[PDB]
Amino acid sequence: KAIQVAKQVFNTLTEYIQGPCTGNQQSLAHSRLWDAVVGFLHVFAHMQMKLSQDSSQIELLKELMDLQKDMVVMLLSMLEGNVVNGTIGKQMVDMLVESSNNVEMILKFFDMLTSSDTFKEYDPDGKGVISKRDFHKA
Repeated sequence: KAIQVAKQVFNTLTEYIQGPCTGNQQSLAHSRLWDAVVGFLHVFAHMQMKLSQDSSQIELLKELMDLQKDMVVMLLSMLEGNVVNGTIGKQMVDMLVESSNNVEMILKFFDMLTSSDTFKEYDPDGKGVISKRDFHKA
């Protein structure tokens, strides 16, 4: 429920600016947007890894990934009218600095496509159902 809530909030805050409304952009820059995005990325880094392990709860992983997707889409729509020496970029970069750990974990989880590449070496007929030990071997 909260995932859908914050998703709708992000969608509104994009459509304020998805047509590049400059006063809206400057208000969002001079705000607590980044103190929210840091905690969002913290929980994404932890729970994406923590939840990917268990196959019992995978729909929540999809929902959280879509939430993170719409958040980075907001961060892109912050940069439609992105000036070269832009302040929006600078504040985004301060945000990107203070939570480098979680960025590293998210990128490293996304080191992954690179899981069917290591599949045909021990496949009997290219089926899809190779052994778990063939998988660890591969």
